Formats: sequence, structure tokens, C-alpha cells
Amino acid sequence: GHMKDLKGTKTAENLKQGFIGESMANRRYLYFAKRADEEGYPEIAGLLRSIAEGETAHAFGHLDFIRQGGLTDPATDKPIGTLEQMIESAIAGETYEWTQMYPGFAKVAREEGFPEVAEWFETLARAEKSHAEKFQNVLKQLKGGT
Amino acid sequence: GHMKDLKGTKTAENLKQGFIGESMANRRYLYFAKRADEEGYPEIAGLLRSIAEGETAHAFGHLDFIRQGGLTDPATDKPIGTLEQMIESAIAGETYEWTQMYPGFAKVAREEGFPEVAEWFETLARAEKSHAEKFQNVLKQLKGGT
Ligand SMILES: [Cl-]
Ligand SMILES: [Cl-]
Ligand SMILES: [Mn+2]
Ligand SMILES: [Mn+2]
Ligand SMILES: [Mn+2]
Ligand SMILES: [Mn+2]
Repeated sequence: GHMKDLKGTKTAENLKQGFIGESMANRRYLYFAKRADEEGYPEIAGLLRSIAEGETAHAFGHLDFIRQGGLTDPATDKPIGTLEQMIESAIAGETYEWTQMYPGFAKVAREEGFPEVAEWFETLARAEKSHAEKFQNVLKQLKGGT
Repeated sequence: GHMKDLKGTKTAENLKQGFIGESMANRRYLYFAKRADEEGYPEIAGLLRSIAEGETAHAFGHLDFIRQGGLTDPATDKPIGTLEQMIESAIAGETYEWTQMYPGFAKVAREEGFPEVAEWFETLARAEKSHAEKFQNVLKQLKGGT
């Protein structure tokens, strides 16, 4: 029982990268499943969806080791030990997306001659602003307010 | 109607990074929802799950622009225009994970004194090998075989 700290280790970075790849895999497989669905391949669609559940299990297990080891959220570098911390992590990521990421992407898309992509990024910025506000309302309630 | 190619643009990289962040957000929010569930916060859990659906919509829309613009899969740098290409992308990512990513992570985890994390990475390598084989079997069927 020689217990070591994950902070600042390569393993900590590897758990974060594992989480990213697992997250992408579930999204990709469910996206692919819709193409199988369209074209009439229910067994392929079903396999994609079942393997996607595996990737959920993998992502969540990475997060368990991250949280239990006192590492931060891969997306935000904020702690995710408690429910309030998790909501704070949500708010930080949403805030980054609507105040920095998506408006910057929309500006670049317009500069590069991709106005339809820019309008999408603008739509998303508005959506993440909404998400942030709604998470802020839950945080206020968790902290004992209205 | 002055149509430009997304390949090699900043916008192409921004769609990929958008996809990564959206993927992580859906995973994180569903993970957070389970903590809300445990502790008896059904309205918070429900909000997390509903916002997670938004993040699905966002991720899938990024993939639509990627695919429609002839860009490759953020996770594998493989085309994802057709169902067979999507399955090939799945196989490539699974193959990377079991033949390189997870065994390398397990080796590093053991070196750094994290055997329980290593055993997890070893479990995952075995799982991704299984996923690869099962996707390879579907690809063989899509190509007209048994
Ligand atoms: Cl089928
Ligand atoms: Cl509640
Ligand atoms: Mn996996
Ligand atoms: Mn959001
Ligand atoms: Mn989003
Ligand atoms: Mn897999």
C-alpha cells in the first residue's frame, strides 16, 4: 500500500487523453449509427450503439480515476469532486465557449469565407450562453438560494 | 455562391476542436447527472441530461460540416463520407487504441506506480481489440462477404 499522487504525472495526462478519445468515440459511433439507420443496416446500427455504451463506460471510468485521484476535469481544469464543483465546471466550460471559443471561431470562419459555418458557430455561442445561465441558476439553488 | 474548400483552413481545425469539446461536454454532463441522481436532485439531473442532448446536436452538426466539406474524422484523420468509410474510421481508432495508446498508457502507469490505473488501461486495451474485430466483421459483410 505505497499510494502515490497522480498530480503532475504522465498517467494524469494519459487519463485526460483517454477521456477525450472515449468521448469522441461515443459521439462518432452514434453519428455513424444514424447513417446505418438511414440505409437499412439495423444490426450495424445496433452494434455501433452497443459499442458506444462500452465507450461510455470507458469515459466514465477515466473520470472516476481522475476524480478519485484529485485531478481536474479534462475539459476545464476545474475540480469535479462534489456536485457543486461539477456544476461550476459546467459553468466554466460554457462561459469559455460563448465568451471566447465560438465567437472566435465565427470570426475566423467569416474571415476565411465560410459564412454558413460562422452562422452555426454563432448559433452555438448563443446556446452555450443559455446553458451557462441555466447552470448558474442551479448553482445558486445548490448554495441555498432561490 | 463563391464556394471555398475547408481543407487546410483554420475553420477546419476549429470544427475539429468544436467536436472534441462538444463530445467531452456530453460525457461530462451525463457523468455529473449520476452524482445528482445519487444525491436526490432530479431536476438538476434532468437539466444535465437535457443540456447533454444539446451537446449531441452540436457535436453532430460539427461532424455534418466536416463530412460535407470533405474533412476527415477528428479522431482518426480518416474519411467518413460513406458508411464503409465510417466503419473503417472506427476500425482505425480501435486499432490505434489497443495496439498503441492503451498498452503505452498501461506501461507508463506501472512505471509511475499506478498499478490499478494500469490494470484499467489493460482492460480497455482488451476491449478495444474486441471492438476492432467486431467492426472488421461488419466491414467484411458491407464489402459483400460472410
Ligand atoms: Cl444490418
Ligand atoms: Cl433537483
Ligand atoms: Mn473505449
Ligand atoms: Mn453547452
Ligand atoms: Mn455545445
Ligand atoms: Mn472501442
